Amino acid sequence: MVSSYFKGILLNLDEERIEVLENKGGIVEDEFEGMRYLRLKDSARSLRRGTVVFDEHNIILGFPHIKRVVQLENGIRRAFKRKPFYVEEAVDGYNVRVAKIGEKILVFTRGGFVCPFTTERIEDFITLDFFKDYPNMVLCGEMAGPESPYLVEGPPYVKEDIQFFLFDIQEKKTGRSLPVEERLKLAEEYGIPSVEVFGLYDLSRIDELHALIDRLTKEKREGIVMKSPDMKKIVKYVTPYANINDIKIGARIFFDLPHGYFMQRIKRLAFYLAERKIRGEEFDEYARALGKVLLEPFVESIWDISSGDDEIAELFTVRVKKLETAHKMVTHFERLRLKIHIDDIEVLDNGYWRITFKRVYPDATKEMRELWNGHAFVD
Amino acid sequence: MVSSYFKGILLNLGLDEERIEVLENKGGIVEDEFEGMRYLRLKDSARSLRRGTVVFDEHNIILGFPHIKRVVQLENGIRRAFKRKPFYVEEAVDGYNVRVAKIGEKILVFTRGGFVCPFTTERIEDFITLDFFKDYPNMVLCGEMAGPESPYLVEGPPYVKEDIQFFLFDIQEKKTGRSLPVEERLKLAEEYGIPSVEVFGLYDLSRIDELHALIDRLTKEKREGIVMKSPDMKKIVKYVTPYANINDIKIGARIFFDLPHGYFMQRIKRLAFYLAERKIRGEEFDEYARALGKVLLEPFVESIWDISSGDDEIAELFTVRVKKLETAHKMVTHFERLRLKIHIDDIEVLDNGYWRITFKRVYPDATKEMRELWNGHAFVD
Ligand SMILES: [Mg+2]
Ligand SMILES: [Mg+2]
Ligand SMILES: [Mg+2]
Ligand SMILES: [Mg+2]
Ligand SMILES: [Mg+2]
Ligand SMILES: [Mg+2]
Ligand SMILES: [Mg+2]
Ligand code: NA
Repeated sequence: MVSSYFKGILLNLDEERIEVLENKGGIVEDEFEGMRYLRLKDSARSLRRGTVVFDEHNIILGFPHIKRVVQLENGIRRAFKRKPFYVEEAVDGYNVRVAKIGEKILVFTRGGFVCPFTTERIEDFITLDFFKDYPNMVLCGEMAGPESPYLVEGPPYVKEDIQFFLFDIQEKKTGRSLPVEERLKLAEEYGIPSVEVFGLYDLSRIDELHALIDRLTKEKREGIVMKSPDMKKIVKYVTPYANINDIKIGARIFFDLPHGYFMQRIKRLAFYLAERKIRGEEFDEYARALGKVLLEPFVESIWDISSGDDEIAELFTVRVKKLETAHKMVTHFERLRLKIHIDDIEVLDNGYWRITFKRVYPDATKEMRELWNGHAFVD
Repeated sequence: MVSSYFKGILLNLGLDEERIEVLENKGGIVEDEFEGMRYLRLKDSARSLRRGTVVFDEHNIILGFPHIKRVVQLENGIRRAFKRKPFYVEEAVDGYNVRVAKIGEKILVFTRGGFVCPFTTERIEDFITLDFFKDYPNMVLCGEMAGPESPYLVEGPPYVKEDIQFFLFDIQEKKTGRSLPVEERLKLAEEYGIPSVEVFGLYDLSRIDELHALIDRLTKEKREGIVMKSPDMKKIVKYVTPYANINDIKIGARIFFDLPHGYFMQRIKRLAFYLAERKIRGEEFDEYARALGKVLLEPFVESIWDISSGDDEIAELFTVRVKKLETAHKMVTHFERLRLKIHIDDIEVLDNGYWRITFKRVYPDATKEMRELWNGHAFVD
């Protein structure tokens, strides 16, 4: 199942813990272009989910999602008291870790898969000089834009294709984050595209941070991430737009979504309205918007499945340099248990191929259609 | 830890000792007692014997029965359940389920889980006459307790102006659980003066337009909806109004946390399917969108405002009427057994001699979650 070599590296840093992992599928061997690696599908003490192991040194730790606060002022007071913290952009994208492994630059998704799309086009997004000088470091960033393989939308100021946004630089094996100041100096030196840095703030400037959130909401942007200078304390606060747009997109599918998906966003909206003491007409605008994004996409999908045999679907586009990359993506999508096929192809004026993928949602379609056709259930 | 006497009754019903023992081990069957009478309660279902079944002796087995399945699409729900055959349409009443039976020389009232309800048992003779059990000791009256002064619900049907009322919806045989045909049940309710759910009439798929009109009237009257039953009571489905769904959200949003899994999602789904079936669009649709957002956010934001000031917990106040003060204290004890945090907040005597008890239920887990979030606690999704 798993080589004794990988099990051995795991011993460094129970043999039955390894074995239960091996048996349950918590650790699995994988391979990319001949390079074999171990992927941690489940977290094992210090080693988080998404950790990948190629050898003793090439260990790329997974890292978790950033904790959210739903109440900005008290969230800051709890996390930072009155000490300063950096405020950076939260970007609506998917997480990647970029590392040099052997002579190759590989890009890993959150779960620890080598992403064939982002890996092939990595030199379009970043320069490789960084890894010549820092081969033991991992660039952690968001891939975001309107032509994404994993998200239907993204930041509004990315007008085409997709872009990388650095938000952390971590050491291999330890996972240690560089202090903010050092990471920002490295990004400037090596021309690594970065999340926007809004500045250094503290609890006393909460009014300025509320004003920033209001601007970001109007600009249809995701929100902010707050970081101690030493990167040891990090919390995220997202805009009302992020929560409402999330519901709008998810309501098309509705069923078979993550547990609490809509609840979590309703809660973040309520706490924003409570904290900011929004009332009257402004409050009514938000209530109207929440009702529309829960119901309109959902009802439109019901009309879709009521009038034919086609499945609920999402269309998305990406750009690739080689057609073979599109077929490698289809294979990778299938491994992720996603039902995606190539729906359309065009060649761009710059020589890139624009691939239109279509993802269908068979389980949500089936549950929706059964309910439309009168299936009866208890709550 | 279940007696051999009770275990044997189950065996006599064909149940296996390995199932019985596995049930004993998980807690699927537990012994309970009311006023000295010991019985077995099925907290989990055992093959033929559903959850909430209670066993006092060989004859006094009162089967539990599940919630009635809902359809979210009325026309296709009818076609699937009944095809074009006729079915009775009765009111769904927003209340709590009870089973009323004669056990020995006592009339006992059971809630859905198989607990004897101290409140409803004490006041049963206010709601129904006991003549029925003199003639039919082997039958179980199944109904809803509903009204503005309920121990378990904060609201109820708008035409019940005070106190609480019983609404018969089924008559079942002991041990077998067999439901009497609709026509037989209605004849018995008339003969014995048993208060009943409203029967709107006999309908079929071809009359779908009249049923949509009925739902429209019931929504404007702030009523729960309809229950559709084959004459033989073997096929039963329920369809609730937009009001039932919107009001459920409004009430629940005050608490928000620690509610049943999918509570709000289930109701958003029922509104969407109603809007789709009825092809509501434009301004009419916007009115429902405005209403859904208001009932999700306004009660929730109001509770956040509440917990942001002071140390008081999210609470609901409700009243009941009792004949004896001792019944109120038995209710507090019973509420605690159910893991509910309820105390007596106020008491008054009515001009007719009843005691009106005001209970206060507090929600400590929902309060704590909401307060921690207000105070900046950080979590992943
Ligand atoms: Mg897109
Ligand atoms: Mg988003
Ligand atoms: Mg999102
Ligand atoms: Mg009440
Ligand atoms: Mg209800
Ligand atoms: Mg209700
Ligand atoms: Mg208060
Ligand atoms: Na269609």
